[PDB]
Amino acid sequence: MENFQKVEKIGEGTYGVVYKARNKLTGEVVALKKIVPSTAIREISLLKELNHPNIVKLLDVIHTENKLYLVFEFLHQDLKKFMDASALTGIPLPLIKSYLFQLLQGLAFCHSHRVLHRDLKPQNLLINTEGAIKLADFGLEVVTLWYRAPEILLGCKYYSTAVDIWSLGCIFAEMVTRRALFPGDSEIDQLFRIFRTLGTPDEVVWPGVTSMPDYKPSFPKWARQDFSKVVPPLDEDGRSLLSQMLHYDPNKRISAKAALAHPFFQDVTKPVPHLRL
Repeated sequence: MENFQKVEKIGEGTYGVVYKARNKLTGEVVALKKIVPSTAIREISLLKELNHPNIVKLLDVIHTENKLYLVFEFLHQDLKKFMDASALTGIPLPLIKSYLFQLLQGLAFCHSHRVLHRDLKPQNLLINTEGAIKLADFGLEVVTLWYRAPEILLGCKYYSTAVDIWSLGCIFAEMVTRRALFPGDSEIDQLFRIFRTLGTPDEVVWPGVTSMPDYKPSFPKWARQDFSKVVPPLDEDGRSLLSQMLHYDPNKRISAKAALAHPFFQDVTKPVPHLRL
């Protein structure tokens, strides 16, 4: 830890502050996070071997003086900043497509190893100047509920990889319309916003939903709206994809691997974002 020189505070993560720093003898510029239970140590160690092009590289894990420091590769900025900056004209379609595709690649990889992200949002996606987008802050201030899957909000304790597909579909809709899809400010507000758009789920569309821990028979009964009203001007291929990523039943929700083969990605390319620097 006397090996690193803190250059600047670049963010406040879910677990600790994150700084841009320079490795004092070797010269690399890195992102340093300062977060210890043995379980945590073993879990984090297991994250060091989960390497993929669309997963922020965890370089080193320093367990010094009974505290934990994570050394990551350094990127350009988060997706939230980019979405905010592009808000007046919107992100070009080919770039939205590129980012979605790479995110499904990273999730297909995690999910094949039985690892879920669990908290996907624009705030933990990092981009670089070359057109890459990577998953960050996974496997470890009021936190956003906007991207949370319905089974989590209904009290399901053993949720699956499908919750990451839900969250990504929420991000996808927001990139296209330039507005949060379901901006709840409480768990019941989040649920009801989902219900008003997708219709109150019942035993027809989601077998077993009414048995879920926090499900209430008294929940208002809203009807489903069309996707043509939900994500205009998205084309039919994109809408067919998004609708499958937003199925209520987790066992019906498209998988990351199936998503990669959807026709929407037939003309996928890799454009360069219009960034800073």
